Amino acid sequence: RLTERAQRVLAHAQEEAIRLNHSNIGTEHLLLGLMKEPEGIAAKVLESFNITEDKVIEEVEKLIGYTPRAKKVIELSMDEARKLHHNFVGTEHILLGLNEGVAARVFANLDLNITKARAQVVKALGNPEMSNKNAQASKSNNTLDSLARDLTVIAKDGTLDPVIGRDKEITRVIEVLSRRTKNNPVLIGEPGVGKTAIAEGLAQAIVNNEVPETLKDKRVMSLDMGTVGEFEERLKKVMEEIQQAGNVILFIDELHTLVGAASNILKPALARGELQCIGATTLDEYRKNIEKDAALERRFQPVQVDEPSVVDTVAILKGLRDRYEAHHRINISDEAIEAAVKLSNRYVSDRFLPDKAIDLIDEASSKVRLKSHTTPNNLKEIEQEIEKVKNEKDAAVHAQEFENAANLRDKQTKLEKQYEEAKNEWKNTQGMSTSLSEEDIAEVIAGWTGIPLTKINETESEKLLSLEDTLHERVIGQKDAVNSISKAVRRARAGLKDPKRGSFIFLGPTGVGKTELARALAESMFGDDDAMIRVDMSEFMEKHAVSRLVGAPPHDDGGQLTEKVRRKPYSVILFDEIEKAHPDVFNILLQVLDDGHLTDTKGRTVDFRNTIIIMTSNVGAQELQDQRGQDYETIRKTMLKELKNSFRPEFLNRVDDIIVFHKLTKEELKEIVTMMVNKLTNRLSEQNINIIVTDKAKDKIAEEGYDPEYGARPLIRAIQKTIEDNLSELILDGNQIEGKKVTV
Repeated sequence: RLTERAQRVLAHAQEEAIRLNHSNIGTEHLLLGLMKEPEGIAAKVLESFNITEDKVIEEVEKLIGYTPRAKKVIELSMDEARKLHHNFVGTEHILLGLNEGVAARVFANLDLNITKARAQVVKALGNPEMSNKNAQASKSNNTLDSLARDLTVIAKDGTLDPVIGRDKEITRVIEVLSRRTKNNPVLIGEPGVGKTAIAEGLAQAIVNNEVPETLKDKRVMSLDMGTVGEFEERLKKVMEEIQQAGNVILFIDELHTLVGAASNILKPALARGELQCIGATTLDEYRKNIEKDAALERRFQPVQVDEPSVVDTVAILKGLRDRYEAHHRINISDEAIEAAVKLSNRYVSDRFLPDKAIDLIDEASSKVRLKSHTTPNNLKEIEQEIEKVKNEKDAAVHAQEFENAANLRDKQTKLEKQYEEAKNEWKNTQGMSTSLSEEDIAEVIAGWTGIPLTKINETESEKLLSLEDTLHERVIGQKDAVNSISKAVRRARAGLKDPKRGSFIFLGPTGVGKTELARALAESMFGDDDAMIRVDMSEFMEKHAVSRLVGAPPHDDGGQLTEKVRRKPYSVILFDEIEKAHPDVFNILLQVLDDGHLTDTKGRTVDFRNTIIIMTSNVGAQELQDQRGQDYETIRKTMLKELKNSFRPEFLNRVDDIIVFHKLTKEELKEIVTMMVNKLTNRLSEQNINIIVTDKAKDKIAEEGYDPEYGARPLIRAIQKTIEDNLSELILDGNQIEGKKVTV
């Protein structure tokens, strides 16, 4: 199968060739078929060498006023074409054989084959010809309504927003748009990913002739659905007006779902197999547009749009730096841009990199602008004196007195002096000129969350290594448990540890770290104590296994965890004692842990290198008591083996470690009581109460009130009345006035 040249041109010519009792198709059928008028309306590649194509055209039309000569044309053109590496014969190659389709007259205008045509062809479509359509084998070849906003004209003006690194998307769009069935590409991603810039980028490619000119007519128009009542009716009336023009196509830049105002809005109306365009969806809109319909699904091809990388986001922001500077009237630092992109990338979990980067560069810039509102005050004081003096001279002019001698003159010259002073204060006082990187960003982010803000001042030393003391002091006992855990965390530094995957099983008494450590970890690890998520096991055991992961295997069931947990991809998930978990749960944990990913019915993949799970357990009901002469490792191995005998081995094999927790000793009881003092201090030193418990009572109390598998519970009742009622008394006392440190 050849190009459409001399195939479809002929099909059209035949529609229009019903003329002369033609014994067969002659060359003149096509030749005349290659024009709109039997006039020059004359540009074949040999027109430039020796052929008066305008005369050839008149002579061929006059001639009529395959055939044996057409066959010689076909055979010669193709044979020479093969020799010249022109696999299919086009208009610039048909000349090789055009035996019939020439001014075969005395004063002839005849074609060349392997002499000049092969050279003139380079100027024609020529060298860049791999694939199979045509060269627009015609003539010169060698209503746009308000619902069709023209982007290519804006592209031509030069005011559209370019996209960095998204040529693959434009390329794929062109390929899809040309098709008959899967022919409406859609861009996939959340808005902000760069989809709006891609749609605009297409319009730019068109005006810059980076595309074959087809889009010259099939211009980028944007669809403005209009409402402020039914409007689909208008879309249909306009669509008919546009389709009749048959030139331009309507795009969605970022968002489209099925709407109630056909769910496939305007689509059966325009289901003509033409005027293909890029639609645009997100993970959920795709589902709610295309998958939801599932009929027209056969007519779409998603084009996945990734977010720009730090390098690409920085490049667009630096390119756009001039625009932002003009609006902020400040300089925006390049370092600030690099930092804004990087620090937002670390801080924001809510948006794509361009959005979180932009939100930050405007806040950093805004702060410079607020500070720069004025000259780095004394002037204002001078102005206030000027206004005062002005008012006083008003009184001076009005005074109904006998006297520019004294009243008027005094105030007039005082004002003149102050006026010069106001000007001088401005001139010799010549906020911030330019934004900063870490300093402004730390302020913006610290403002938004604070807490060293934790991803700004973290160089991965404090939360990887110093982590051991933070976690241990938060949770007293078995520092070896803590050490194993901090090692698991530091191993992920630079991806030394599998980049796409933490997991621990915590066994022991209550009040020793089985649950306490998971929260302490979230506090340190994410700079967020509420990054810890607790999951009850009965709640998801069997009948509710479907609430752990969304199922639909057998409403919009988000389960209880998939929808909610997904909102925070920076988290510690604490599972209740797993011996209460159903094998389905363990199989789920296994599937989820591998490759670090979310296994659901939505596809909202989470890079789990940003999460960790902690599962408590009491399988080692007696084994945990080995602490009461075995060391950490020996106990660990014993509990590991028993866990293996209960939970699936494959699941268990994805666990970083089995952690030994352990009843606190008196030294440890004193340490947790001490932590209470720190808590009370944090709660009250703010009532301004500083706290020291009389030493006799302090130690006696911590030493006595223990509970082997809870924490120091017996201490509690004596203390609320001994300490809290007393601290209330300190307020009512005044001897041990708040700020002093004495209690019982």
